[PDB]
Formats: sequence, C-alpha cells, structure tokens
Amino acid sequence: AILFPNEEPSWKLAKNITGAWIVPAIMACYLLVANILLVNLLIAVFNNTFF
Amino acid sequence: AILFPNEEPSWKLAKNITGAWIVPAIMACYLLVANILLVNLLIAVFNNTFF
Repeated sequence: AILFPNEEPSWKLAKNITGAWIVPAIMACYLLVANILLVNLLIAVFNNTFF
Repeated sequence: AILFPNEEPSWKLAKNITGAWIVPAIMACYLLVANILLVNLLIAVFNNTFF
C-alpha cells in the first residue's frame, strides 16, 4: 500500500492480491516474527507432543 | 506436465526426469508440506531418540 499510490481500482490489483523509507524497517521485523518466533514455536510444539 | 504440452516422446524428457495459473498455487503448498511438516517431524524424531 505504501509503494504504489496511484493505481485506479483494477482486477489487476486483485491479481496482485512518497516516503518509502518506512518500507525497509517494517519489512525486516516481519522476518523477525516469521522465521524466528513461530517457526521455533512450531518446533517446540512438535517436540513435546511426540511422547 | 502442465507447463510443456507438446513434447514428443524423447530421451530428453528422460534427462529432465494452457491455463498455467494452477501452477503457482500447487507449488506453494508443496513447500508447505516440505519445509514445514516433515522437517519439523524429523527434528521431533531426532530429539526424542537421543536418550
């Protein structure tokens, strides 16, 4: 939503479905809560359910 | 098999051994049952066998 301001309503948006420097930082924290916290929660909950 | 319709029988197919939009979706679910479910099953079964 930040990186494409002028995009008239389009079925193209559906197919996909100004200050860009917020975009790097809040990308990285996503990885910090995707490949760090739940994956290691999934490993913890597929290890103490085996017994 | 979807992405190469006209390929006459060939030893080339062996060396490798129309509506393409099904191809992305059923690719991703493959990763969802390759790098998510069995890898974490392998970690669970190489952790409660050590003792």
